Amino acid sequence: KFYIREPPHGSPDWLKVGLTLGTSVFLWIYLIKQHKEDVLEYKRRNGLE
Amino acid sequence: LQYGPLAFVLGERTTRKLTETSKVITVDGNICSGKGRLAREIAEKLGLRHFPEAGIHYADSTTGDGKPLDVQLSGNCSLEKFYDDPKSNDGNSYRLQSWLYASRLLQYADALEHLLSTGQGVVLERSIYSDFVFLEAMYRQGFIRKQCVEHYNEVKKVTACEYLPPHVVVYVDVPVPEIQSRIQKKGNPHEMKITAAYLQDIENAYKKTFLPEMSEKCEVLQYSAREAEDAEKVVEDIEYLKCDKGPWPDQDDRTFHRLRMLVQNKLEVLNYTTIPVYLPEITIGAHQSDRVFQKFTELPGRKYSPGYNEDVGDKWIWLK
Amino acid sequence: MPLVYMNIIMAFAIALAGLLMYRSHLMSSLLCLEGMMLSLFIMSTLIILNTHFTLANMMPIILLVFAACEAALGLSLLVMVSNTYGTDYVQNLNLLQC
Amino acid sequence: MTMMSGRPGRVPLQFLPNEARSLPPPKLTDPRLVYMGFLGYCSGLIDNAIRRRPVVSAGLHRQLLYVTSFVFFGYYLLKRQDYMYALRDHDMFAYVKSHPEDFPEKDKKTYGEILEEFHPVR
Amino acid sequence: ARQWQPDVEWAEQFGGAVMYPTKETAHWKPPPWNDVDPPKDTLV
Amino acid sequence: MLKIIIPTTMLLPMTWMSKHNMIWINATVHSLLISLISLSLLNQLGENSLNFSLTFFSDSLSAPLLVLTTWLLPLMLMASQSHLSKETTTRKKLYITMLILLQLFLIMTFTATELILFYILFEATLVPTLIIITRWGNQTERLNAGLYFLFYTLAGSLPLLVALVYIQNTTGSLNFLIIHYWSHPLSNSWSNIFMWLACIMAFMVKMPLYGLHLWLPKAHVEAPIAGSMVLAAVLLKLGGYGMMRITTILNPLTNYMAYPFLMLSMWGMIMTSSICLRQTDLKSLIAYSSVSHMALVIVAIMIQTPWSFMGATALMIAHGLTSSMLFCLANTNYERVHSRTMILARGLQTLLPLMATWWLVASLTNLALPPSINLIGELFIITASFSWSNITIILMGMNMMITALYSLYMLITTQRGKYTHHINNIKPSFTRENALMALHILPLLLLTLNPKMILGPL
Amino acid sequence: PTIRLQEDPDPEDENLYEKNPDSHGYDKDPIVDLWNMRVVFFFGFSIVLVLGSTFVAYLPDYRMQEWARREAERLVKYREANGLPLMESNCFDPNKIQLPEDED
Amino acid sequence: LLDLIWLETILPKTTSFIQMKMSIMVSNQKGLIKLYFLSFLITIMISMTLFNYHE
Amino acid sequence: MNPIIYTTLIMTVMSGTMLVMISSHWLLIWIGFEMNLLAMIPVLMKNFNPRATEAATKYFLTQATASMMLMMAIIINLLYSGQWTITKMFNPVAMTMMTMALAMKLGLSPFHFWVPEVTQGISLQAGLLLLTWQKLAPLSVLCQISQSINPNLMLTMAMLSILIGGWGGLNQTQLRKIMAYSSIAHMGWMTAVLPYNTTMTILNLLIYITMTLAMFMLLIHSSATTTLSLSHTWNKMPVITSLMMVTLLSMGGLPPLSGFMPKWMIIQEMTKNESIIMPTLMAMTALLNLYFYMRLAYSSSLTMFPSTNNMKMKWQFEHTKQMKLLPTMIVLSTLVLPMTPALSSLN
Ligand SMILES: CCCCCCCCCCCCCCCCCC(=O)OC[C@H](COP(=O)([O-])OCC(O)COP(=O)([O-])OC[C@@H](COC(=O)CCCCCCCCCCCCCCCCC)OC(=O)CCCCCCCCCCCCCCCCC)OC(=O)CCCCCCCCCCCCCCCCC
Ligand SMILES: CCCCCCCCCCCCCCCCC[C@@H](O)O[C@H](CO[C@H](O)CCCCCCCCCCCCCCC)COP(=O)(O)OCC[N+](C)(C)C
Ligand SMILES: CCCCCCCCCCCCCCCCC[C@@H](O)O[C@H](CO[C@H](O)CCCCCCCCCCCCCCC)COP(=O)(O)OCC[N+](C)(C)C
Ligand SMILES: CCCCCCCCCCCCCCCCC[C@@H](O)O[C@H](CO[C@H](O)CCCCCCCCCCCCCCC)COP(=O)(O)OCC[N+](C)(C)C
Ligand SMILES: Nc1ncnc2c1ncn2[C@@H]1O[C@H](COP(=O)(O)OP(=O)(O)O)[C@@H](O)[C@H]1O
Repeated sequence: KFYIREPPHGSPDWLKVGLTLGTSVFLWIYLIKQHKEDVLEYKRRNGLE
Repeated sequence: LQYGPLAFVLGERTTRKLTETSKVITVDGNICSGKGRLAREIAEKLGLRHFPEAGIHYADSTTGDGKPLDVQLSGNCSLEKFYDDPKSNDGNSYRLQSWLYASRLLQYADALEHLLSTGQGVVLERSIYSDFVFLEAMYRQGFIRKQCVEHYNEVKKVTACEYLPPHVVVYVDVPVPEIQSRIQKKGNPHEMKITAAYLQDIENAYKKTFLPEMSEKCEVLQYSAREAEDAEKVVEDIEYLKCDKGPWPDQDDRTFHRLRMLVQNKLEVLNYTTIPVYLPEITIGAHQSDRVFQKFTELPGRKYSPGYNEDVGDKWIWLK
Repeated sequence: MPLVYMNIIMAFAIALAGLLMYRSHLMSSLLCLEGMMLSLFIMSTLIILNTHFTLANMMPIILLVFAACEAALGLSLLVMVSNTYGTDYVQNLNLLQC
Repeated sequence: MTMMSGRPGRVPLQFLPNEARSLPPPKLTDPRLVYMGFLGYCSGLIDNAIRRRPVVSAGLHRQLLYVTSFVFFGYYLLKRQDYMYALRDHDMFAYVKSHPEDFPEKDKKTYGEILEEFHPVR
Repeated sequence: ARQWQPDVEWAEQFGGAVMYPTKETAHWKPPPWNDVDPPKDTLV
Repeated sequence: MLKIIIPTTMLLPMTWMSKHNMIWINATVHSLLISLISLSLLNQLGENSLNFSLTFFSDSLSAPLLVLTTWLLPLMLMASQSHLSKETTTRKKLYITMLILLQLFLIMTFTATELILFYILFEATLVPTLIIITRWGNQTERLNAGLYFLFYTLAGSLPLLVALVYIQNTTGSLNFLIIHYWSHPLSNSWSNIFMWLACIMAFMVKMPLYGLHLWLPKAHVEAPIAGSMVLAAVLLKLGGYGMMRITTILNPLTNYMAYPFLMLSMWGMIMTSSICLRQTDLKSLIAYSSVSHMALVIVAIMIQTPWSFMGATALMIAHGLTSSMLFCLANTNYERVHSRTMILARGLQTLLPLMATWWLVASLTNLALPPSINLIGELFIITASFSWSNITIILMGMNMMITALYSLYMLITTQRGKYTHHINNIKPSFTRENALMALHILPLLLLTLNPKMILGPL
Repeated sequence: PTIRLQEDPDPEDENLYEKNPDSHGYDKDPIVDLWNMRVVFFFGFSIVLVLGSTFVAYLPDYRMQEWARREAERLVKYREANGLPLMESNCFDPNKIQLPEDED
Repeated sequence: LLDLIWLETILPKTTSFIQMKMSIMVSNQKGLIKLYFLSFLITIMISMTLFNYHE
Repeated sequence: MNPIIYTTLIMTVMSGTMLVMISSHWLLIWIGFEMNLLAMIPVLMKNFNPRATEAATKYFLTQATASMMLMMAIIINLLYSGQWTITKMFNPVAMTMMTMALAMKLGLSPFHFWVPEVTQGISLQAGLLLLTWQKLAPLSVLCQISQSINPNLMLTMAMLSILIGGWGGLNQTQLRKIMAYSSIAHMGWMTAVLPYNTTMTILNLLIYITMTLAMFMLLIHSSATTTLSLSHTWNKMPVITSLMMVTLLSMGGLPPLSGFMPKWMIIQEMTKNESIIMPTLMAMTALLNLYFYMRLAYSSSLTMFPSTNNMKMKWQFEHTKQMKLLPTMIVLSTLVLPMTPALSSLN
């Protein structure tokens, strides 16, 4: 329909989409792991369990 | 990658793509003269890209689909009613002139962008440097006011100073009686009302302002009516021009970089066409502006950005 | 403080007053700026020599270096101003208001 | 005035001392973290609106990254803020303990022995 | 029948170089559309 | 009390996700459901308040105000959809968003436990009101009105903020329960006098107090119909609620700091009632009526007695309903004839009988016909003022005579006489307008049936 | 042009009764109009008004009016039986109050 | 006399007039560095005498 | 200008500021100021025209005078105490000169005249840099030497800055001068609380920088430098004007927007000391800034101004360059009040 290329085509930029999704997933996994180790260290230092 | 500072920093330079045939060409002439055919022939022989003269709907052909839009949403002016009633009290004449100047500016920006991006030459019919003649013919005939001329001069002053004038200016000279005969032979009922004074004013503006002032920037090739059909002779006359006098030889990589950043980004090109100067001929009230903008946003491929209109068949939107 | 210290401080104050009170030429004000730099150099050198602060002896030279930079900067600007007006008068720098 | 810059033992550019590891970390359902994620979602919606894209549906990966980044920064911001408030409380209590002359606990009086003036409303 | 909206006469209140013009500042001009003053013919 | 706050926040995306031709239906239905839910707050105790959490609490003073707010939202939606038919979908959704945000801010304002949170929400109500007035008002004066609405408020509220933080540095808390239990008298010093003024002037300008009322005719005349409804019915009561909250820390200074404000309230009540007798614009008359009733409320709050507090609560609720109904009644005629001049369209009883009945009932409640709750509040305040000083019955008495006059004057000008001959575009009343009038008026008489629900904590 | 600007003319107001003689004044779409009327009437009168009034009318006595009346009845009965005064001017026992030692 | 004139005159109109006059006084400078550099000199001397001499 | 040279100059500006921020020696702080000014002068002249040259000349004169006074104060301090470390400033005359020099660098009243002129004479990008990044170094030095400040002088300059910012902004139709007067008033607010709590100064600086970045980026997105050219933006992109209106309301300090947070906090801090009259005056004066922000909002978003015919052509094209940080800047400028206690992390 467009007279010009419209560089963003019908298919999305797969490299950018993959990079964005990978960054989000990696950040979420890192946050979960960090929270787990933080809870463990707090429990150990205060001796709850 | 989009052209920018990063592309210029590493690699890309405009000066290397110029291969002695860049040569922005414009082919001016009076009404009904065969300047378009000559421009097409020049472009075909020299291998340059031909730009047909920018009309009311030139911008339509470059955005969305190349089809023209309704006159209400694009242009808001008429050439036919300019011929029918040039002294209409609704401001049609200067509105048409201003819209045509904006269209010519957009076309010049497109041609410069193409030349600087590919190194291929271009051939234009008229330009922003030549539009003013029509304005002059409008003012001498009483079709527009002096305030309109002042506004036009302001816009031209802030716009046309940022670009490079064409390498070679080709002019086709046709006498006014011959032009009237051609117009009569044409058959368009709107062009038969063109008085000879209007054409004479156009010719006077050309021969007394445009050609003298353009001859200082570069040499001007003038051809009469009979020696313009022989396009090969015009081409071989163009091929032996010593073009080392104008601003084009005074261009290096950084100036070309600035110009290339300017010619893209058409919003920056058109920035100063809508300056807040409130002439009744071109000022549009808030209610009409709102209604017309709402009408425009409802066109099938115009609500969103080009690749995001699912009602014209855009897929994978939710990943873009 | 000795009399010499007061004299150098007075020289700095005079140069500052000369800079703050423009007559016509930008060049005269640039000269007043250079005079302030010179007075600061002399004052710092006298203090550093009096107290035998050995490592501070390189400090005044550093000052001079940036003085030159500041001196160059000013001159550059003056050139442009002159190229606009054919003169270096501060009266011509009035396109912008408050 | 700067209260805590010269506090002894402070490492210049740490952002999270080891002592802070003795405090309970914020929960992942902390309402402040939820509000930070809401801020990220609003940023994504505004990004869609400015770019003339369908506001709610245009980029799901971009919106997800917005929310994730805001939550990720907010977690550590909340940790540091809680640590600073704990430090303030610790210092205040230690100072009160070490200067009993400036913080005396005076004898308590009941309201049956305190004479308060009565102001009638009329 | 319709909501009032500003017209040209209303919009011209904000088009001057300054609000609340006085006798002194009535001759102040707004800056050029692009920030380029015309070049003077200060021939040397 | 998140069971009321969260559904409004859900109204927001429900409006922004609705189909283009279902926004009004969905908004009205769920607004009415939220009002029904908020009806449960009327179950109050005799000793203390409902302390939901550390942040929100409900008293016998704020619960009827919350019910009034939640009930006013659907009425505003019904009144707005007529003159917004030509609007685009996005702008209609933005208008509804402004109304929803205003309701949320008011709901949180009436239940905040701390004074600074109350201040923040009570200032946050400014933005949606100003946007509504200056974007959807009809005439060019709206812009000026907006400015008058803004600065008049802020010039009162900026000192209050300072006082508030100062108080928190002195007593250590701004929690209202702690403030009430740990109350200490205010001595007679210049510092205490200026603290009193800082604590009082913002609420005074909100009521508004006579002499500080000039913003109100402008803002309430230039606003669209929903703006006028919410300005008269709820936003004026912020001042009274805040004053009744803040007076717990101002004794015994009030005993003599109230004299200028009492004199201003009584004399300016007479003055604004008199102004109503010569008014050419029908909306301005209703605005000045609001000023007179609020002067009565100010007197009641300033004399600080249980009877005056009960009367003030009842009067605020009754006035909210009555003034909103009167604004809607005037808006019907304005939409028919596109002019606010009172004498333009006359003899409307001949053309619109049921609307004339609505006009009669609204004007009857305005003049406080017994046993309406308008009359109950007015009589309680008058009795308390009589106890304060026997001479007040003069001024109050004069007010009772003037009010009825102008009230009936309004009716006689619009409904009686002969119809204007050249006005031929007066169409029959729509079902929407009649339903709006009924949904205004029936709760008034229902509340008369059980008046202890609007009599407050005293 | 003797004009100041290009503007649309002010349009006439539309009568909802022209295209819909029984129009209810809610919407130009007759079906949406009818359902707006129906939902307003059902959720405003049938649900909130009548049911809310019934709910408020039968709210349980958390204000403790009847409890206070019964307590006062017991107090009056006891005090009249033993000949004590019905009410005392002091609501606090003076033995729990310590006045200041000196008044001079 | 009261609602349309004097009550307008005292609080809002006086405030608008005063703010407008002060705005005109403050903002109307020629943009000449000579004048406000002289102002800078005056400020420096005043700050050296009024605030600095008293310590 | 070459992009490489522009990047080098921007990096040198930032390096001078960082040298000011990390130095322990007064000479190195002065050198950081010199390097920052030397790199900043050409950045103001990037688009060459007489107005830019005039602005650069005025800026150079002001900053060079300020640096001379700075060095003289340092040398006096060394004379009365052989110390080079940035500390409690053992001499009062030197401290007065230091305060005046830093105020002249910041543009505080009465050394305020150069700010509107320089801002009006340069481009919007240069104005963004000048009004955001150029405040960091003098404010950092003032925070470091706050305990030796004379409260009378700084409070006088802060109150004057607030008053003059409001009054000067009341008179402007040019957007850059409006931004400059707003900057003057906000610098006054920042320096009013400095002798009492530097954390509040940092918080106010951060919020002001966020709001100013959002403002300047919105002004660059819609190529408007005057009120009348900004009044056209509604007919091209209404979303930009709506976001601008909300940002202006936040800059006005209205609750519950983020711009209310610093003033609130500052007022509270001032009441922790005695300081009652000054905060009341400051708020009542900030009402003027709110007034001219509201006038701008009236012109650009709340009413529709007449447009031009050629605007139709602009409807057919999209914005090429996109600012990646604009949405986050807008969100941080508006919806940040509920996270107020996080300011504890600043100290
Ligand atoms: C306090 C409690 C919490 C509240 C939080 C704060 C408020 C909400 C968050 C704020 C940010 C959120 C949205 C940001 C992006 C919006 C930008 C926008 O343009 O919107 C258009 C967009 C519609 O565009 P479209 O769909 O692409 O097609 C229409 C065209 O684009 C047609 O577009 P157009 O451009 O052609 O139309 C032009 C129009 C376009 O102009 C606008 O649309 C204005 C938008 C400005 C954004 C707000 C500014 C920044 C945020 C600060 C807000 C401050 C709040 C504090 C109070 C002060 C109030 C200012 O401009 C005008 O018409 C001029 C009108 C002049 C009026 C000026 C008033 C503007 C300020 C009012 C702001 C009020 C708050 C936001 C209102 C809602 C906006 C959607 O709106 C939306 O649809 C998005 C909103 C809804 C999405 C969220 C729904 C979530 C999912 C549903 C399920 C819910 C989950 C619940 C969990 C439970 C499971 C069941
Ligand atoms: C308007 C909204 C404001 C937002 C401002 C920008 C937010 C994004 C910027 C992200 C910050 C990146 C920093 C994280 C890297 C670690 C750096 C760390 O080492 O620095 C520490 C410093 O920590 C930082 O200061 C904390 C930055 C967090 C700022 C957020 C507080 C904003 C106030 C609350 C508003 C809500 C914010 C919501 C966030 C989205 C070292 O402390 P110190 O070297 O000894 O301090 C020197 C200065 N002193 C001594 C004079 C005090
Ligand atoms: C348009 C409507 C706006 C809203 C209306 C607001 C009303 C505000 C009025 C303030 C009420 C009283 C304020 C202070 C109480 C007493 C004032 C004074 O006149 O009384 C005498 C005060 O004596 C003298 O009058 C001294 C005050 C004289 C200077 C005040 C200036 C008043 C002149 C009028 C200016 C207009 C002000 C309003 C501007 C709009 C009492 O003698 P004294 O016992 O010793 O003072 C009591 C305080 N002590 C105990 C701490 C000592
Ligand atoms: C169109 C034609 C009109 C005329 C024809 C009408 C035909 C007859 C109908 C008229 C009926 C006459 C009314 C006579 C009163 C009888 C009912 C009365 O007895 O009930 C009252 C009860 O009335 C209710 O309590 C009052 C209604 C509550 C009002 C709330 C309105 C709903 C909310 C709507 C939105 C809120 C907006 C306002 C915000 C504040 C008494 O309460 P109470 O003495 O205790 O009862 C003691 C025993 N209990 C406790 C066990 C029950
Ligand atoms: N700037 C202008 N103003 C008014 N009319 C114009 C303008 N440019 C082109 N036209 C109209 O375009 C028509 C034909 O254009 P022209 O190029 O001269 O003939 P041809 O199509 O044969 O090359 C003429 O009626 C002429 O008036």
